[PDB]
Amino acid sequence: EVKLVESGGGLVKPGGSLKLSCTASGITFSRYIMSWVRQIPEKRLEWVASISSGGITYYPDSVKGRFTISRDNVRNILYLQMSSLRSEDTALYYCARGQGRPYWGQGTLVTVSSAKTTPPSVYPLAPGCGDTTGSSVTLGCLVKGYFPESVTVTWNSGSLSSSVHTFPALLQSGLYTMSSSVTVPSSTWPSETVTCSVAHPASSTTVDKKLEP
Amino acid sequence: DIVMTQAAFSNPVTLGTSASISCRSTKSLLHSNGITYLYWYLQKPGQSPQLLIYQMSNLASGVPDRFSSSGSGTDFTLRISRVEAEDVGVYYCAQNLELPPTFGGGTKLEIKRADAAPTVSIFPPSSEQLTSGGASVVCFLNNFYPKDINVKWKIDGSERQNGVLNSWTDQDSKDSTYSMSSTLTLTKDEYERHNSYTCEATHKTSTSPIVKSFNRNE
Ligand SMILES: O=C(O)CCCC(=O)Nc1ccc(/C=C/c2ccccc2)cc1
Repeated sequence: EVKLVESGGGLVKPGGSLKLSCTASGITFSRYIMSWVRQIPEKRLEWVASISSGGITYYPDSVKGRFTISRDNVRNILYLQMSSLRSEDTALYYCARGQGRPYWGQGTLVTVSSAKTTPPSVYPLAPGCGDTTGSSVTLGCLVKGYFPESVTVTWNSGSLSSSVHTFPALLQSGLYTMSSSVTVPSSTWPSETVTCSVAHPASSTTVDKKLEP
Repeated sequence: DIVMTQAAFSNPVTLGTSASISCRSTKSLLHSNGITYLYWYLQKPGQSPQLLIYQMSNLASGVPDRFSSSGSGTDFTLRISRVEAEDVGVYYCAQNLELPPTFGGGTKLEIKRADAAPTVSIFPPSSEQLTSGGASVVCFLNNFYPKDINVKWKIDGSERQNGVLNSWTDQDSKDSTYSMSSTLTLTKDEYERHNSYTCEATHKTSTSPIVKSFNRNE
């Protein structure tokens, strides 16, 4: 099996420092040019740093002097030490074996902010106008007031992606709001349970709502 | 640096037909070892970038043989035979010939399908929200095609724009439609001073809008 796994991400104050790590199964870092690259909301990937097999290090002038890439050849660990962090360094960071057939991990999120990790409020979206609802029923959950991204909304342990829609989060005076809808036949619900499960790993919170008529 | 250039958008493709995405590089990616160090990856919302092809023509793991890539050292094309709904996303070319690593700006693949009106659903503020003095009224406008749509809010029959925020999905990986959430957020006090709330959706499908509504005192 072959995979890279980044770790270390989280919230850091402007001007602060943070160190990311990357481990691997099946890739021996010392043999390769290993890199870090980051993904910022609007943009294609951005290169952050590389280290050759011989230990020579390479940086774009955008981070040179602030970021340091290193490798522990023996334990097979790749590191990115970041200092003097700026809001613009906010990104998902990936380690990569870019030569040949490129490999990269799932990424680790670094958020540079003076704001505080805040859990969501979760509100059920169930029909309530008149007591009529069609052949198929649309239900939802409104996930309000959380920071940072992201949240995951899972319907019935994922069994229902029965037209699940996940709407992108919108920022509003410091906090995020998103929503998620699901559509089921009216024969199924409310005669059977539909639950939205909202995970916010950053605030160590999960909230489940059973939607009710 | 080796600059990789690709268009933001491609011709919309009907399911079951071919798509072609072009890219080019300022320097030949053909190495003296005879390998061309072009790779392609796919980005979809909610998941990690996925490698498709590497060394110009070699399929990566898990990638079906409807994907192929060809080119010279400087001009390349990714082809998808028999496009499927799940292929929608943004396709990037990039080079791994030399440092610095460089990447193309991505080309969005858009699927062409039959027109579909939106399914419109309206929801009053949950009691739970009102208990904290907030009032969000939510309208989903779901599974429509094509992507252009407009939403309008009426409170006691009178247009309301302020306090409305909209969010749009990317094209659905199952049915190639688009969806929208529209939320009208008000204080609990202003919510409770009005009775009729309405969502109305205008879409090329119909010259008349789909309107959904409730009366708060019910
Ligand atoms: O062998 C040489 O001299 C050249 C090697 C240059 C190299 O490593 N390039 C290189 C470095 C990093 C990447 C990373 C790509 C990537 C793509 C998607 C997600 C995350 C990472 C891709 C390419």
